[PDB]
Amino acid sequence: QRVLVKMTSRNAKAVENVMTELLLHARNEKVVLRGPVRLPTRTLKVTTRKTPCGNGTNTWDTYELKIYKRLVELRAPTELVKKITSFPIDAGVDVAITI
Amino acid sequence: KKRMIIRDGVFYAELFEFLKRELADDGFAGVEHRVTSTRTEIVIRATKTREVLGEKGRRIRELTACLQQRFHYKEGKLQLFAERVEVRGLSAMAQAESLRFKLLSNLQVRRAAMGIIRHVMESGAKGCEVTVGGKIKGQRAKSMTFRDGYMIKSGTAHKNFVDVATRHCHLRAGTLGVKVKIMLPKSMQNEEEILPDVIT
Amino acid sequence: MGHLEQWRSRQKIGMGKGSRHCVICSNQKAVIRKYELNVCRQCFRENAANIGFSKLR
Amino acid sequence: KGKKKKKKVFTKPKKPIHRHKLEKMRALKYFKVTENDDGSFKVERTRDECPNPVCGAGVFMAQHKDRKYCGKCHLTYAA
Amino acid sequence: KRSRDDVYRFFFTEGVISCKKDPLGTWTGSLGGKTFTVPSIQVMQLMRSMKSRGLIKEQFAWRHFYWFLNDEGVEYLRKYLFLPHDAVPNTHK
RNA sequence: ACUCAACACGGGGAACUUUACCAGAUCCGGACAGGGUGAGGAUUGACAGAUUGAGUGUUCUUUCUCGAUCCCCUGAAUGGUGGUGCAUGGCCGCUUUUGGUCGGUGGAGUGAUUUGUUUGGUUGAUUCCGUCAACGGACGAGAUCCAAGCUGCCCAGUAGGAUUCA
RNA sequence: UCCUUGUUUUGCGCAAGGUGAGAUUUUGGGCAACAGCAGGUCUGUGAUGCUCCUCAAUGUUCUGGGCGACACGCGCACUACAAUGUCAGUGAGAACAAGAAAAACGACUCUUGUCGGACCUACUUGAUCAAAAGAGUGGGAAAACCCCGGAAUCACGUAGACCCACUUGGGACCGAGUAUUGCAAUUAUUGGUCGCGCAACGAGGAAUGUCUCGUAGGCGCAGCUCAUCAAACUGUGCCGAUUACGUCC
Repeated sequence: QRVLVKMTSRNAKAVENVMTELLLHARNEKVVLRGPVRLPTRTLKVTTRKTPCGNGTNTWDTYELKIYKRLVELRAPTELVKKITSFPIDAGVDVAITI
Repeated sequence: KKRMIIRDGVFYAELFEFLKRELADDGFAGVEHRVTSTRTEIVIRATKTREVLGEKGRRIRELTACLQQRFHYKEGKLQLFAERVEVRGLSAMAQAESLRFKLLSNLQVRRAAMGIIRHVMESGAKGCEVTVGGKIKGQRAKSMTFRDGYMIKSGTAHKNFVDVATRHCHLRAGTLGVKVKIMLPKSMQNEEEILPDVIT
Repeated sequence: MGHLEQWRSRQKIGMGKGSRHCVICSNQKAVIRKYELNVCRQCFRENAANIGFSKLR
Repeated sequence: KGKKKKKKVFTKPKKPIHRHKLEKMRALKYFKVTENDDGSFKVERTRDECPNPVCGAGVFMAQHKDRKYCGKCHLTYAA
Repeated sequence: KRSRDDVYRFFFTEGVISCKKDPLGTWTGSLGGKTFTVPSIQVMQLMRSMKSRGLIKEQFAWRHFYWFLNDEGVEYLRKYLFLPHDAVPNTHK
């Protein structure tokens, strides 16, 4: 492995606060940053009939979720990673998968 | 993953539900769920705190416990909070609760309806509506509606200015619908769907 | 041993479209879902999101 | 759907219900005591216990014509 | 069905018990930290009776049950376990 | 469920389950004890044989094994894909994809009413313009939203090229 | 927007051309007022009023057996496959598509509070002799594995067979053998090879369905349901036209 921080979320304008600002700490602030960035957004798509009984003209609804995914890289910091990560914990339903 | 999301989703559903139902007449409105790593912070947003929190904290600690046994948290990985959301008029859910309570206690139709619509439009709401269906007069149901101010009903901009709520009132000789709408003076941040404006 | 061994057995084996039962109610008719391992269509999905789903299109 | 009300083909001996079959003063029928010799009372048993951990306490076996039995661990030492 | 005593000791020092609605047995705290194991139906029966006696306050949501137990509950229990208390919530805070 | 808004529809492609329906057997999931049960109590489970579709203690014979809430009797409670969709909520379909709906102030009439919302042109559109006792608003239309085509900034050790040397 | 200074009233706009990735609701969706129907649903729900039933039950019954949208002269609805020589049919060789799908279930071994396996698929073997099957090893929690996703329609200067016939066109029915799925495949469950084809059917009456451009039509794949089985439904891609752009009969 290397140090790979991934960020996943259910909406945009959530990810951007975490990534695109508040990984500031590793950016130009103290140490090197190699920044790759963002990945295929996936769609989770659940088609569902609209009538609670059997009648009608056979209408439907389609519902959707969006996933959002991000990814950034650091070249062996030796427990500066503690600092860098911990400052943004922010926004409900953003999760942070550090490797 | 695809899965982590759905976990958070189904969680948030069940959570919401159990509070909405079993905690009544406090003007329950919303929650929020979030995590900081290795904690869970769930706030609760209801008009009247002194009922929520209990006399010395019995009620809040109660809820805590309930949750922990279901979703299999340890203590100190779950903590709950209360908040007053003041300006009661500008929540659908709040006024839906209140209106329900009165109809269950054998108040009329039009009297009860009006009383809501007052308190709403005094809070500064752009317009509101209220509906009641079900029994009234006797036989063949009936539906009636009461309207004040103005509101939009199309687009996706009535899904960001108008949040609604629907509840039941269980009575003898019929169930009875009730519903309350309420268009806000504000968005969820800011946005106006039309209305071009010239700033000199 | 006797009657107890012969009562409630063949679907604590778990098989077929029996022993499903939705999370939201307990109804097992009208399809529990296997699609991304959610359950909602038995309390209908028109009634409940709060999962993050919306019709955009 | 639809429904009706009537069940009776019937008119057999139906089952009796199982009901406890009582033994009275069960301990004294097992433990046997004797004429007193040397001022010491000699206690014997007509019931011998089963050798399994579950039955290892005080729990006795049984006695039928053609078999011996243990109601605790459901076992047979056959006669 | 004498897991009674265990169940009642899970009550006292919590004030709350929860169980799924299911006919197949499972432990009704999912962890108690005393690691008891009880069926499902047995549990359900216990709290049912005490409910009718006014000692319980019942809540159902989804496919589950949330059990809170009153001021009244505390009385009944203390007499059955032959023990005084300062009170259930004061110990917890 | 029965014209259009029944008839590859009830997410209904069901071996058992699912399942309502048929033949047969089982279990209390009858809470709450006011009314009855000594140390045995009232009570639970069962090998073997027999009954039986059943090496199913269902039940009996037999004996052993166990909380005394379990057990016995009335009241009551409960559960139900039982009835009623012409008791009812919610949701959906349809009327109706058509451009429609309503009030205020002013004007005209003693008023039932009308003007605004009209003859004309124009537009998918009560969409606009012209004439004009009307003016200014609110819903529907329009707009806001989602996807597709082109493009800027961003980006690569999960995208893919160029050159050199062997 | 621009221009034709055409057309129009200077107006609202309209037609043709130009500019351009795109030219007129740019293209396809979602949303959608007021007033209603005695439309459907009590078989979606701890959504329910009043009634019915309640210990030899209309409850529970994941209990054993049968029945279910399945049982057979016959009418009707929707679907799929054909009557072949415009790829047309069995054989061969060449190129070639994108949305999407998979991960956790108290047992296990790990220490002191947690690893691995129940899901996909590759390679190799089996194969010193059919398919279907079998077995061992490895990767992937998904833009990493599968995957350079070698789809089918299609193409051929492949000297390929076939020849107008109900024929090698179509198969419906029908017998035998075998393996897998599952606790249980008997009323054949699903594959997979032999025989049955000499069973229909040779472009289809009255009448009738919905469509204006990447559309109609042809063709294939995935998701859905889910031990097993899709002629269905939902979604994505490939090959890709004819006619009209009008009227009120």
